[PDB]
Amino acid sequence: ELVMTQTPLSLPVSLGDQASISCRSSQSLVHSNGNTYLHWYLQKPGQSPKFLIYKVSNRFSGVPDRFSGSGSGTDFILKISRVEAEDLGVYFCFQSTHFFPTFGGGTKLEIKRTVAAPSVFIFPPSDEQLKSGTASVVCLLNNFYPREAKVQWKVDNALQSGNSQESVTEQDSKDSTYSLSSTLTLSKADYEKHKVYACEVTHQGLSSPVTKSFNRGE
Amino acid sequence: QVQLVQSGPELKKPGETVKISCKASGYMFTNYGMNWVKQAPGKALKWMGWINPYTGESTFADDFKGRFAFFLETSATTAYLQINNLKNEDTATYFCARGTTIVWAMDYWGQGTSVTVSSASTKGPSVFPLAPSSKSTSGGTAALGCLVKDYFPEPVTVSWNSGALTSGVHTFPAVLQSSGLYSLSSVVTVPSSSLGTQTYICNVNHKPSNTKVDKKVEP
Repeated sequence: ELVMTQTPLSLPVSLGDQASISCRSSQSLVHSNGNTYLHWYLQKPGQSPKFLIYKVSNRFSGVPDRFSGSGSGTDFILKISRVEAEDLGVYFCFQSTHFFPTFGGGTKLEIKRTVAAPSVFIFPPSDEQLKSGTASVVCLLNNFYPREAKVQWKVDNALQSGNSQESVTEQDSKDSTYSLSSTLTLSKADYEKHKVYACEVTHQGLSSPVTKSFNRGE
Repeated sequence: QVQLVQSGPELKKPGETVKISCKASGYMFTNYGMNWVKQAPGKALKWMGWINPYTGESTFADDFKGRFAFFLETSATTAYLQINNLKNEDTATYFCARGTTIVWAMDYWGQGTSVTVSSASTKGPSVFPLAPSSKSTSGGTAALGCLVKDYFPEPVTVSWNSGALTSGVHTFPAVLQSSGLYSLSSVVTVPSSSLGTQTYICNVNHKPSNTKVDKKVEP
């Protein structure tokens, strides 16, 4: 079986700039019949793949003119001029010239944009949860860039280690920012041993850290 | 319009058989191929094979010869993928995709079906409100959400107000805890003015355990 190699594995690009993704085959993709069956797909975060380019350089119906494919033989390129926020996702080449059809490994197109500060929110555990025997306190960082952020938990002013989990969304299709949840999970017993719950956020968009907190039962 | 609608997520034990369906509509079913593509979690797409509904003939890639089969119900314009003797490597999302043979390409794809192979029994989530961050009388933006806690396997669906609330919603990737169960939150930001005049409900669906919850999130 032939190998499809895509480069780079990840491509950061600023809005309005050109992105170029390379696909290289170990064997020529030109069929004895004269045609080259090399196609491109984009899979955006969470979605089915979408057909982008067929036979090297032809845009599928509805694909913007900013997408173009070129190349021949073993070397192929997808170029996206004037990159837009909605172009985010993983691009895959795909050959069906030789048995059996194969995809390349994908190139994740990432958007570079200006730093943006998180808006920060904290949520106490619900009474419904408490009556079940656990307490989760949730800290939300909304719509920030870059992805690097430090979230620290303080309980009655003691820094907490090891009882929290973070989850980050993919870059947003419209404004290219991230959001992040940090969840502190305690037993109801331990939760009820303390009064003040706070999450402190450090981020390059913030000139000093932002703390959100609440006193329980309040 | 061309549409391919796949069956819902499945949890199966090792050694079992699963059959996934793909209901096609909006075109002459027999005149296009049906391709099947695997995507293991966080991994690249892998072409498995295709069946030709016009001749009934199947063709597999080398990795998918043996325990994989393609079936058709032409009267129901439905394609099937069956996997026998399930293994952990089989845990993935599987896509059907119509093959437009005039250019040897897959044009329209299904939404994917998640299959989890596991010895563990399904566990449905508990859904808890994340109460609005501010009152109706203050200014600007409030966040609210739902914590979807302790379930297995992936996926759960979360929508807001039965799909009518779409703007400003972030549903975080699931994360495992040391219990071996997943949790996630879904959050939405809304004008705090609208907190006293608009109801917000999160609709959570965990198909493997047959859990459907609607949680009213009030301040």
